[PDB]
Amino acid sequence: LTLDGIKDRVLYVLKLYDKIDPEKLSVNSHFMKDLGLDSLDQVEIIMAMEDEFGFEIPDIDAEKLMCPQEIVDYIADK
Amino acid sequence: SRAEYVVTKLDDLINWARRSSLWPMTFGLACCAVEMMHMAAPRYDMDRFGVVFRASPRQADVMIVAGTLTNKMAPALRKVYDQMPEPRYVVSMGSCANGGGYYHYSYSVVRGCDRIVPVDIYVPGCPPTAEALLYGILQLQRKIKREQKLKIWYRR
Amino acid sequence: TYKYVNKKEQESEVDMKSATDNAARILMWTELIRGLGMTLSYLFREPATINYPFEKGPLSPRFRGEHALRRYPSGEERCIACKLCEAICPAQAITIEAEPRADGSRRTTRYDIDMTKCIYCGFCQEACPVDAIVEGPNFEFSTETHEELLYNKEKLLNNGDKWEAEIAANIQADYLYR
Amino acid sequence: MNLYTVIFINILLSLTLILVAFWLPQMNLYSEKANPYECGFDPTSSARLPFSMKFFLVAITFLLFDLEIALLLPLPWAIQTIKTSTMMIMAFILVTILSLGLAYEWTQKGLEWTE
Amino acid sequence: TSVKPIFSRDLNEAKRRVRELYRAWYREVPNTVHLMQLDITVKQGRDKVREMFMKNAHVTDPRVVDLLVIKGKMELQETIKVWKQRTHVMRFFHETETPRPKDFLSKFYMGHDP
Ligand SMILES: CCCCCCCCCCCCO[C@@H]1O[C@H](CO)[C@@H](O[C@H]2O[C@H](CO)[C@@H](O)[C@H](O)[C@H]2O)[C@H](O)[C@H]1O
Ligand SMILES: C/C=C(/C)[C@H](O)[C@H](C)/C=C(C)/C=C/C/C(C)=C/Cc1[nH]c(OC)c(OC)c(=O)c1C
Ligand code: SF4
Ligand code: SF4
Ligand code: SF4
Repeated sequence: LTLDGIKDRVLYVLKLYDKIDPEKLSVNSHFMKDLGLDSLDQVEIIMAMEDEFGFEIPDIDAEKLMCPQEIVDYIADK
Repeated sequence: SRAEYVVTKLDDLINWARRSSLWPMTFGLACCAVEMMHMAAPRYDMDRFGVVFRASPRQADVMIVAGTLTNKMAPALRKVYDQMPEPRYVVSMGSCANGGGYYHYSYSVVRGCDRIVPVDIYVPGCPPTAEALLYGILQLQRKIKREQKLKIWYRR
Repeated sequence: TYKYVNKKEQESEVDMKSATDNAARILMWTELIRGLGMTLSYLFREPATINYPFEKGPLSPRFRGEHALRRYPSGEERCIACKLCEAICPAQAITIEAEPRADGSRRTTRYDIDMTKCIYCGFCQEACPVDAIVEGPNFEFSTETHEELLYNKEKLLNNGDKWEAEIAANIQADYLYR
Repeated sequence: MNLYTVIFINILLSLTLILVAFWLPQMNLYSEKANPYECGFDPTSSARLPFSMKFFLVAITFLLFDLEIALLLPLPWAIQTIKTSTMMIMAFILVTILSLGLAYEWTQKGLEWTE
Repeated sequence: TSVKPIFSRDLNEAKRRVRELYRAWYREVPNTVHLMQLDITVKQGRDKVREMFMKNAHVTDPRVVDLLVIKGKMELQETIKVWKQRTHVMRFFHETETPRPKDFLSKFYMGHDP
């Protein structure tokens, strides 16, 4: 379901978002471990995807999108 | 000088018009507002001094704080006061408005309306009798009579 | 026992005599003319207004107005710093300090009434065992600043000397009811 | 020409009082003074939002009756005709269908405001 | 140590309601700032939201987190419906209050308080 138009965007916003360091960011970097974000930083990120792809993500779902890939995977699973 | 004299009598002229038309804002808070209604009642008939209640703060000259000012109502009192065109005067009426009164130590009461707006005349009492408020209102006209705006402009 | 204010359905029959009365009531606005009459009658009544400040509203000798500190006929202060007016004041409006005087008397060095806390209840007048603190008959003492309504001892003694002639006669007219 | 003069004179007075009102007083402008009024609290929304009209049907029925005034206003000239029978018959019918139109709307709850 | 739950049966089921409240508060800052004509930026408003959620970062009793969530929803509602005013929203930002120094010496110079 278009799996690299997604990759360009799901990582586009993560570049704009602050507390993520763009250079260290990798399409398979764990949000909590590698980058070192907080549970409330992830909530901010997931909402960012809502800005683009424009479709709500239930909290149950969003509490697993721990690195940029699953996002990409999740939306492809739209 | 002649001009300084003319400015003095022009000062009396504009004061007189403001003394003779004080339009208080229809606005009372608690039991002190009941005695403010009695001053409007026939016996005292504040209307005979040129005192007319107007609902809108734009059309009002005077804000009489007639009752307790709580913290919840404090921002709203300031807002209607800001919207009063200038010149504008505040009469603080009653212990509650004067300094908190019976509720001075309450967690929810502003300890005096003069923390929120500038006050011209303080009227003591809980409540002040309608005459006491009337004396205070007429003491505000004498304060306006002593106004010297035009003369001070001349000496600038 | 109870009564009906707005019950009347003991229905009668509309006679031609009565129907024409209902119509004249509706077409000729008769009850609205009756109301115009009542306000016309008031126009020719004497107004209830009094000519303030040249005329004053009636008051009784009990009237609770401005405070004052009284003296004895010899000029000695009545207040003995018992602090009962302070213990009763519903508003905590009275502050008092005392010490032995130079002649050994029990007298106050401080006596304040924050007239913006006072609710003018007159309770201090009741609590005083020697009629030292009273509420005089003055009610026309509005100021132009908050600070002028914080009365210290000098101010209250001055009100006592100012108003004594009238305070003494009001107590004389009312102490037998107390 | 007179009727033009008297109305400019009226306009100039209304203008002249408008200028004095704005340039004579001493003005002190700040944001909290010039906000809109709403009984002491901030407005919760602009006043330009739609405002439902519960009497809209009567509003457009005013238009239809308004033009039926335009047809009755020539009557003062019309009662000067020789054909009095015609003038009167046309007048009676015109007023009667305005009345019949009004009765129909009244009975159809058309004069009632929508809840 | 057994007690009736309010809503959540343990801290994990309660954090679900916390993040859902943080979402709602996060979506509403740009409106509060726009409708109340606040003189702040959205980023500055949203930071303040995060600061208040971290003020209660040590709570662990699930019943307590239920009543903080209950209160926070009430606070959110007071803001969305514009029952609060500029003054009320701006009170979170303590803009007129000088903050008391947290070092011993400065406290020692300033008065008797600890
Ligand atoms: C569908 C809607 C219908 C509802 C409305 C119906 C209205 C009908 C009105 C009928 C009334 C006409 O009334 C009629 O008036 C005319 C003139 O005015 C009279 O006519 C009389 O006067 C005219 C002049 O005025 C003379 O020139 C004429 O010779 C003489 O007959 C008739 O004798 C009378 O019958
Ligand atoms: C219309 C114009 C006039 C001149 C009128 O004659 C009078 C003078 C104005 C009136 C009646 C009110 C003036 C101010 C005000 C808003 C009072 C508060 C109030 N108002 C009450 O009722 C009306 C109460 O009822 C129990 C109250 O408790 C309270 C606290
Ligand atoms: S001062 Fe007394 S009368 Fe006036 S509002 Fe307060 S309690 Fe009521
Ligand atoms: S009148 Fe009442 S409130 Fe006032 S000083 Fe006396 S006891 Fe206190
Ligand atoms: S005024 Fe009366 S009650 Fe108060 S301290 Fe003096 S003697 Fe006692």
